[PDB]
Amino acid sequence: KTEVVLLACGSFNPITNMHLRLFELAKDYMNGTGRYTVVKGIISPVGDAYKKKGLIPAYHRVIMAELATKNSKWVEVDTWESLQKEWKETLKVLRHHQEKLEAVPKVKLLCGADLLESFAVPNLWKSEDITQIVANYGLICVTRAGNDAQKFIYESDVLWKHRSNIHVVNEWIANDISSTKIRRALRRGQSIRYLVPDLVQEYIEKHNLYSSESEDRNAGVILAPLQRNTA
Amino acid sequence: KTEVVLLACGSFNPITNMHLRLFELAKDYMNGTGRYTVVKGIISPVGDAYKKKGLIPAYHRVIMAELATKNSKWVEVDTWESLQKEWKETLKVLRHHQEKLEAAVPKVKLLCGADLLESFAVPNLWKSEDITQIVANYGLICVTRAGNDAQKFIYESDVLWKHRSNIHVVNEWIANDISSTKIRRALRRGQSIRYLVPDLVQEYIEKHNLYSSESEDRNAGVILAPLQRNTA
Amino acid sequence: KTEVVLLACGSFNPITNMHLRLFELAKDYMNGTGRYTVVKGIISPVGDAYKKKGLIPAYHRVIMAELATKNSKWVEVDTWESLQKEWKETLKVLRHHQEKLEAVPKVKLLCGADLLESFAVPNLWKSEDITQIVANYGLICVTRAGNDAQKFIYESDVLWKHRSNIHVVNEWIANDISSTKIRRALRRGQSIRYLVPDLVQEYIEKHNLYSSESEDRNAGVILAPLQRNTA
Amino acid sequence: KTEVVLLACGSFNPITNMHLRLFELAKDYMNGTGRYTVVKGIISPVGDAYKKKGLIPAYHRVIMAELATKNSKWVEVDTWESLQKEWKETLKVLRHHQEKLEAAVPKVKLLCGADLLESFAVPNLWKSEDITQIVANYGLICVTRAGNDAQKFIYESDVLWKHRSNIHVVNEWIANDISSTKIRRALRRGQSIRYLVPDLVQEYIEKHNLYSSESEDRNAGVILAPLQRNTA
Amino acid sequence: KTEVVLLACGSFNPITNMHLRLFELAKDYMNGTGRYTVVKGIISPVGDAYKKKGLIPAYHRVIMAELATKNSKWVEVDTWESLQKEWKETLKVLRHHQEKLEAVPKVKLLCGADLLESFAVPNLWKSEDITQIVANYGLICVTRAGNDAQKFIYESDVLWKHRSNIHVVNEWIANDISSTKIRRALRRGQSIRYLVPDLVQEYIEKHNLYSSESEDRNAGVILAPLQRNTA
Amino acid sequence: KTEVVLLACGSFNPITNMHLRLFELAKDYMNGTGRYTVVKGIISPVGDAYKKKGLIPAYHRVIMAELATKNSKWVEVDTWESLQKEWKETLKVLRHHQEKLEAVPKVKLLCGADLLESFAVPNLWKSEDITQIVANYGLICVTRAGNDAQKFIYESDVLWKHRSNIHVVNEWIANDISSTKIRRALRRGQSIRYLVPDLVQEYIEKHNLYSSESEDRNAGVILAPLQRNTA
Ligand SMILES: NC(=O)c1ccc[n+]([C@@H]2O[C@H](COP(=O)([O-])OP(=O)(O)OC[C@H]3O[C@@H](n4cnc5c(N)ncnc54)[C@H](O)[C@@H]3O)[C@@H](O)[C@H]2O)c1
Ligand SMILES: NC(=O)c1ccc[n+]([C@@H]2O[C@H](COP(=O)([O-])OP(=O)(O)OC[C@H]3O[C@@H](n4cnc5c(N)ncnc54)[C@H](O)[C@@H]3O)[C@@H](O)[C@H]2O)c1
Ligand SMILES: NC(=O)c1ccc[n+]([C@@H]2O[C@H](COP(=O)([O-])OP(=O)(O)OC[C@H]3O[C@@H](n4cnc5c(N)ncnc54)[C@H](O)[C@@H]3O)[C@@H](O)[C@H]2O)c1
Ligand SMILES: NC(=O)c1ccc[n+]([C@@H]2O[C@H](COP(=O)([O-])OP(=O)(O)OC[C@H]3O[C@@H](n4cnc5c(N)ncnc54)[C@H](O)[C@@H]3O)[C@@H](O)[C@H]2O)c1
Ligand SMILES: NC(=O)c1ccc[n+]([C@@H]2O[C@H](COP(=O)([O-])OP(=O)(O)OC[C@H]3O[C@@H](n4cnc5c(N)ncnc54)[C@H](O)[C@@H]3O)[C@@H](O)[C@H]2O)c1
Ligand SMILES: NC(=O)c1ccc[n+]([C@@H]2O[C@H](COP(=O)([O-])OP(=O)(O)OC[C@H]3O[C@@H](n4cnc5c(N)ncnc54)[C@H](O)[C@@H]3O)[C@@H](O)[C@H]2O)c1
Ligand SMILES: [Xe]
Ligand SMILES: [Xe]
Ligand SMILES: [Xe]
Ligand SMILES: [Xe]
Ligand SMILES: [Xe]
Ligand SMILES: [Xe]
Ligand SMILES: [Xe]
Ligand SMILES: [Xe]
Ligand SMILES: [Xe]
Ligand SMILES: [Xe]
Ligand SMILES: [Xe]
Ligand SMILES: [Xe]
Ligand SMILES: [Xe]
Ligand SMILES: [Xe]
Ligand SMILES: [Xe]
Repeated sequence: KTEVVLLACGSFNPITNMHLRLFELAKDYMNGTGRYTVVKGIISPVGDAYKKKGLIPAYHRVIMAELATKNSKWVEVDTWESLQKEWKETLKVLRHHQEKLEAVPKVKLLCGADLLESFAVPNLWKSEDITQIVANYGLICVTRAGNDAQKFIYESDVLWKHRSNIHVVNEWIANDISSTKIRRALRRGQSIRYLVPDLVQEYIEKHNLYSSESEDRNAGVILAPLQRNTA
Repeated sequence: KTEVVLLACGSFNPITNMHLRLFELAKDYMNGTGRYTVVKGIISPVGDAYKKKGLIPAYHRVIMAELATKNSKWVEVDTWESLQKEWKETLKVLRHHQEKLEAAVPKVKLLCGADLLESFAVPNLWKSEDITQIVANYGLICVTRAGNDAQKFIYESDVLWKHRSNIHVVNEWIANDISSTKIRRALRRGQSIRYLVPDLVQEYIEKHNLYSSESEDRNAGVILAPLQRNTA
Repeated sequence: KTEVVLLACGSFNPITNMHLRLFELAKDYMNGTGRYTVVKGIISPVGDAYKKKGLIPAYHRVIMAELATKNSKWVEVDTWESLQKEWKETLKVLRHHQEKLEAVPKVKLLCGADLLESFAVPNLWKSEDITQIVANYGLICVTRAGNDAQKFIYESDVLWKHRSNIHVVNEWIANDISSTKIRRALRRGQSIRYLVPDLVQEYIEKHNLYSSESEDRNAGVILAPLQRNTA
Repeated sequence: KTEVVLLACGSFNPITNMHLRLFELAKDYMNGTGRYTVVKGIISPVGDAYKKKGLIPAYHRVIMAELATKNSKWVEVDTWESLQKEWKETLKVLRHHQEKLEAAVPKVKLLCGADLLESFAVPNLWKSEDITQIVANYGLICVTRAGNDAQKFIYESDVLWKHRSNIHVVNEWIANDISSTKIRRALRRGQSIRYLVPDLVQEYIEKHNLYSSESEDRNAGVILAPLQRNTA
Repeated sequence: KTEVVLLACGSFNPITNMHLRLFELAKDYMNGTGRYTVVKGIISPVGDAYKKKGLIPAYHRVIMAELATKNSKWVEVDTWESLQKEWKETLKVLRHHQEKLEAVPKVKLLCGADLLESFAVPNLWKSEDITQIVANYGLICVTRAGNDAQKFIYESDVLWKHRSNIHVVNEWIANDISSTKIRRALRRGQSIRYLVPDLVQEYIEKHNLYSSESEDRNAGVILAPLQRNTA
Repeated sequence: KTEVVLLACGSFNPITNMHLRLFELAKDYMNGTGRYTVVKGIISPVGDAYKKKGLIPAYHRVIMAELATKNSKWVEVDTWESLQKEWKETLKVLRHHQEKLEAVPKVKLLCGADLLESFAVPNLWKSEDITQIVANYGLICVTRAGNDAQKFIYESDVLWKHRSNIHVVNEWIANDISSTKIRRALRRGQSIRYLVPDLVQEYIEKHNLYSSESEDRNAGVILAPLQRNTA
């Protein structure tokens, strides 16, 4: 039994019952195989240097993530990436956490099908990064469209070559709570109770974090990866 | 502005984040129209006499229902229906809760999902005069991710179309079908249901080891009360 | 009860039973809610300055629309828009009619999901026009794809905000009869009997209205709204 | 070039613009093949003994069809079927018309939609030899918005496939689904059906209040003539 | 590395390129996992006592299967099952082959989604049988409807419990050369060249194997398993 | 009864069972109408000047095609195109074969829906060519998506006008053995047995024809037709 640490890189703008649900799913799955033992889950909010449209301050995303995991036994938040001045490629974030653990459980990227399929977006990922991520760390991709993910893997010689290191976990409970729809809801003043944890909902309301204004941040700006990989 | 009470009659076996979500959605919709003011939400678990397959004992359901709403300022649980000896037609439950409020009165509206609305078509499941009285004298607030289907269903029925002003279809754009069936199945397999139900409900289920192959077989082969009654 | 005037701006190239049907449905719906009284329907053909491809001359489209409503006891044609020298924004046509009335029924725009959704085409509609149209006048969107329309409304903050003034009318008897299909059938010599009013059909035949030639009109030209919100 | 007569057997309860289009489309298609010449169209309302649910008196349906075709240069109404005390099988109506033409003779083909074609699979509705003789000795011109389905249906039936040269599937690219059922529903609800049926038909219907809750109940609980007779 | 024998029970009425393809796919998948070595493939035609409608005599089906595998280096036909007088439960056919080997490679059932899904048909399979098959042997399900097969496994407690002994193999190159379609094609005189091995094709033509008559076989008769488990 | 010659122009990179099926289907269909007699089938591999990505040498494609039709009674391979130093438009290939016959059966282009639909790709086919192909020769289009091909025809005035020369043939036994998927399987060391003829699979295996390298042939080069028609 290989000891494993699930590392989820994402914006968590805001984290929702779905992001937490991701970790629960992956763990049951990996433990389920019998060849693994999930020892820890790490949430690592992206730094504001990412420049994603509508992205609020990493400070709030970390806090929410922390509040969301306050009662979680095995999942926690790591603020290293967010406190970085420069936007860090996910490969580097994976590396950092592997090297950290050697101061040995293997670190795997926890993600959804959107992330996996974004590999095809021109210039979004350095192709070597793709190879090294799946080759040297591996993905645990959770999804409600298991077949599209499986099809995407089958259509890429690189992903197919390292398929033993890419695990597609089916989500049979059609979870669709996206960050975007949560933000839309708040702007219109609708309830989001039961879509995010109580403390996260309470934290958000109290400070009216999301608004038309916030949704506008980085508007007109190129996504970090895109700028760096074209420049 | 009309004050209104949303009454959700269901099995809640078990209740999940989605049932709680149904109430939040319906209240936002109603208050948002500008002509209503939602004052209270009432969860009324069905009596064990319903005989639905896999239906665990009514008392546990009420508790999880109460646990899930312990921190709910406006939604509460009512045990009147579950305490009755014979299975209770939804129309009577609605009536009971309306008479009860008249003691300037708020109106009780049946809160439900599309499946319940559409079940009106199952032969011998609902007495036709009951449907008529429900939509005419109380009304339905139907939450669902299949809006056209609910609208179509209503459109295909003369009685529903006729009382269409008393039937409100509320769209759930943030789909999340956390159904009881899938929760029960996850539990039978020792999978986590954390974040699918409120923490206290999860824990309650844990401790009492509520769901299993055994519980799921309850009533196996027994005809559903309504069907049994309405056919006799 | 609020009196209302249904106004439909469009090309009507050519008007079909579908357009007339649109008015009947919107009227039934608005009078059905119990809180409106539809006192009139107005068809306003777009001027040739619109420059849409295949658009035949305005006078032909006005006459056909007039022939079509000759036997309507409540729907009529208004030629203001079509007589202006420069193409006119729909907000301007709505405003013209609302004022002409105040010389009071409320003018509401009658349209299909199509136009509703063109609100998203880059540079087709000025964002303030949309806000003013939905907030100050109103929209009655008649369509077969009700969920698509509802969804479109849900996905936009302005529309959602003024949703109380937007009405989606389900067309349960799915009819299509698009102008494009009618011109296509005419080019092929196929029968359009029962798809348009006999008088319109007879006129189309008398003047041999539609052909490959007519179809090339404004070929290459940039649609007025676009030329204007760009240029 | 083979001269053809398009015969449409149906309830026409009531006739709508869709039934008229049907003839237009089929005529264009047959003439467009370069191998046929459509000389006449025939609308044949079914007699009351068919016993279909909601079927109003035959005499009215006949009058509506005549009103509907008053301005048609080539489609006409035949009452033979409406005057039969015992419901007649479509194969018999086809034979009746062909024998009539015989009195260089045009061939009678059945004009219908996908619904009638696929109804061939309903248990007991059509005697198997009837299906065989109709497709082998007369022919079908099936108009539909679902061409692949109709082809699939044909492909899945040894008899249909065998005689596929006599079954013409005609694509309806301008979708039209003005069903009689949706027309009656509209009328019961006091909705406008203008532009969905010809003006004279709408006017006749409105003048005599032909469609209502009561008319819709006609023959409720009764078994459709073909089914009763083929199960006897 | 576990050695495995893929056993496929079926009617093979007639066998086709797709049944052969099934074995190739399963083999590539199982060997590809890096923890299996497929040492043999076994085609076990069903006996005539099965009474399935349209089912021609076993001797013709066995012979066609041998002609089909004459040129296979690893797939062969086993006639045991078909030589029995009473129709044999698939679990028994499996137990048989496993014991015959123990005279050790593990035998697994090779099948398509249909068979897997027919596990839900009332009275078709004894539930103890379903449990012993997946628990004691294994199922390699090859299919175009991967997610459906997966959903079906997810919806059954028995199958889910032993999911580790069940492998859904995706068939990215869609094939649907069903026997039913082959028979239908033969009845109408259509070519089946390139859908079945040339020798099978030649055999079918020489003995005029399929027709309306043959299709009538067992018409009205109750399929053996239903008869048994029911009476 | 008009005699007809089926001419399939294509890359055949490599030829598969599906291309062979195309001929069987088309022939059963045309002879089935009762008004045509299919006298011959011609497979015509494109020349290397076509420059399609992943196209291996013409000599090999021609050999695989010869190997595949060795035992065919009526389908042969014509090498004219493969020997052209300049890529030839399909209209010319049709004209080459038609005059050759006039040295009288009519040659018709056999193809699938992809090819037919490619008629709409900007600059791929000269409009006059499309016209002449369907006006003067004819297309027999075999496909799993008949309505899509029928709709494509209905939406084009030229195709519709000569619809009597375009025969859509339904493929009820769904088969999608694309060359792209065959090459994918080969690069991955997967079996392609029973998807292509035995001799073809053996020739491919013996020469390692398909690989990552072969797949890069012509990368970045513009397809002959596009280059020529844009120039
Ligand atoms: N290294 C690179 O080149 C590169 C390029 C682009 C992005 N990235 C990284 O990718 C991340 C982008 O994250 P994001 O903006 O989408 O974060 P997010 O907050 O939207 O989502 C976090 C994770 O949840 C998954 N997810 C979302 N909805 C889901 C659902 N319903 N079911 C299952 N999974 C679901 C997402 O696919 C993702 O893996 C960042 O960490 C970024 O740095 C890296
Ligand atoms: N009076 C009668 O004749 C009659 C006949 C049948 C049933 N009933 C009543 O109907 C109820 C049946 O309840 P049940 O067994 O389905 O309860 P349930 O616990 O499964 O569901 C509770 C409610 O949740 C809604 N819901 C579930 N998933 C949803 C989703 N994804 N989106 C939106 N809404 C969703 C359901 O429609 C229902 O209204 C009982 O109270 C019963 O007594 C009455
Ligand atoms: N003010 C602006 O910025 C702006 C920009 C673009 C367009 N416009 C206006 O929009 C109009 C464009 O009209 P068009 O060319 O599409 O007119 P049209 O003749 O094609 O159609 C007229 C109306 O019918 C509706 N319709 C058509 N088929 C329908 C169906 N099956 N169901 C329901 N509705 C259906 C259309 O959506 C539209 O509202 C013009 O008046 C133009 O000036 C205004
Ligand atoms: N001989 C027999 O055994 C047998 C058995 C059953 C029915 N029938 C005959 O079938 C007829 C039943 O007619 P009905 O009740 O359905 O009549 P109807 O008035 O509803 O329909 C008339 C025709 O319109 C076609 N149609 C409907 N919608 C269409 C659309 N959108 N596009 C194209 N075509 C469309 C229908 O398929 C039908 O052929 C009667 O003549 C009856 O006697 C005969
Ligand atoms: N033990 C029991 O209770 C029980 C009950 C019913 C059936 N059975 C057994 O099941 C078998 C039934 O076989 P059949 O008549 O369906 O066999 P078949 O000849 O049609 O097919 C043989 C195999 O091919 C698979 N297959 C067919 N087309 C496929 C495709 N396109 N993709 C992938 N796989 C495909 C089928 O699922 C099957 O496993 C018999 O051996 C029978 O005895 C056992
Ligand atoms: N004259 C011109 O302007 C012009 C322009 C482009 C292409 N072309 C010609 O078109 C051909 C292009 O061939 P290709 O590279 O696509 O050939 P290919 O080898 O991929 O396939 C050959 C044929 O098989 C058909 N086919 C493939 N999969 C099928 C399936 N599942 N079902 C049914 N049919 C199927 C294709 O549609 C095609 O007609 C060449 O001959 C080329 O010269 C001519
Ligand atoms: Xe999730
Ligand atoms: Xe609920
Ligand atoms: Xe919900
Ligand atoms: Xe309109
Ligand atoms: Xe319409
Ligand atoms: Xe007029
Ligand atoms: Xe918008
Ligand atoms: Xe029609
Ligand atoms: Xe009669
Ligand atoms: Xe049939
Ligand atoms: Xe297969
Ligand atoms: Xe198989
Ligand atoms: Xe094919
Ligand atoms: Xe060449
Ligand atoms: Xe085209």
